[PDB]
Amino acid sequence: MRIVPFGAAREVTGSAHLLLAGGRRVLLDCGMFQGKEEARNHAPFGFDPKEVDAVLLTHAHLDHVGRLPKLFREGYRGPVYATRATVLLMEIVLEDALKVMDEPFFGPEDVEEALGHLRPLEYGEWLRLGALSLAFGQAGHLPGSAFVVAQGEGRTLVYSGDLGNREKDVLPDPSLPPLADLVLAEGTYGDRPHRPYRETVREFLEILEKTLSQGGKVLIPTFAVERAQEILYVLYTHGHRLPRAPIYLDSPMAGRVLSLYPRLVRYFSEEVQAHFLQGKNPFRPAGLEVVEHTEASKALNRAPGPMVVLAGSGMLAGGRILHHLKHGLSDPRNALVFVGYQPQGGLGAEIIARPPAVRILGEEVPLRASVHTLGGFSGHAGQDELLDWLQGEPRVVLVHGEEEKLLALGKLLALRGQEVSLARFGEGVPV
Ligand SMILES: [Zn+2]
Ligand SMILES: [Zn+2]
Repeated sequence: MRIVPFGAAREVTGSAHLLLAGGRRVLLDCGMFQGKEEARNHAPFGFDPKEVDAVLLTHAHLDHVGRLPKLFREGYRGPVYATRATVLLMEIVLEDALKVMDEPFFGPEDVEEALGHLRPLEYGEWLRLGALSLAFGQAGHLPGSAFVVAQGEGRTLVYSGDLGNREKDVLPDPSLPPLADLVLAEGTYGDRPHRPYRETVREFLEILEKTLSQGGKVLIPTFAVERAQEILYVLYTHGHRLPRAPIYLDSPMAGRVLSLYPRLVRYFSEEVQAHFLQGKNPFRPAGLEVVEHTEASKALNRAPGPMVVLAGSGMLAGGRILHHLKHGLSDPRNALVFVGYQPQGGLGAEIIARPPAVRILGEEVPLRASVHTLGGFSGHAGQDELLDWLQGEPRVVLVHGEEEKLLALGKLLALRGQEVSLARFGEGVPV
């Protein structure tokens, strides 16, 4: 068989990998490009959508799944397999991008068309494409996230998909992959491990007990998919020693995603499933609110008292979070907490640098609130974890991640006796 990198090549967005084997052609993920690499969603996949036999989707994030509708707009009518959890989130994931997105490739008819071909495939459930044999394995990066195990023609291939951070408590641990002739694996964080989870939560709680006791605000830029609810989970557990204060989840989609969590209980960790059994939703702490429109959202900019805000655009420069950042942040009683590493070159990194003042929404805002950064609350497996997962696997082709980082992981794998390479766009790899 041969697998062909059509997406996350020396870059993190665009995940799309074509598998040519068993006299068949199956697409592994079909996501969009993001940020600066936008526009390329307008270009075409170096392959023919109409010649695809079937597509398997690992998790529902926008990369990995954002171009799928484009694949249908361009002909494809075969099935698209994913787990229920991925199927359900995906509708929210797409519908949203369809709206927010400007000069949008693909459109509404495309989304239903694409959505109409989703067929449920669960962990350890084998799909057969004539001589081809595929199964999903537990990845623990999002509810319903999987890695692909592909067997056929005496060989076995494993595409990692995004691998989760096994220290956190919400999702279940990623499973080790089976011994395979070749592994297509992600390298987001191939250059470093994350700061231990326990210490991060322990610190999170200090920043909260402080800011809140002094009547301050705790702004938390976060992603609306798994990230926000996970904070909420941290806030429910532990919410017995934290000062009473409203918890505004100022993001409709984090809302929609959250609403969906109870239908997905089987997709979470044992700890989490235990709470659900005991008739409790651990993703709704003390006084959670979920704001719906901007009037209410801006009223928060002026309201005082102790408060905790979770707002859209995790990597800043985007959502309601900026208005929250504009007012407040100029006040020392507050505290900004990043629950994801910020990309350098973008605001945030610019804020971490502690410049006396920052530019937000065309204004010059005095930076006086305390700023804290908590990688550790990361959703991807870190270097040390990527290493253990890859363990004893000959041949590894690194995809999904900035060149330098991908390489850093590569170096270590290489120094260990593993054959390593960095997938190139279009250049298929064998087996
Ligand atoms: Zn992901
Ligand atoms: Zn990804």
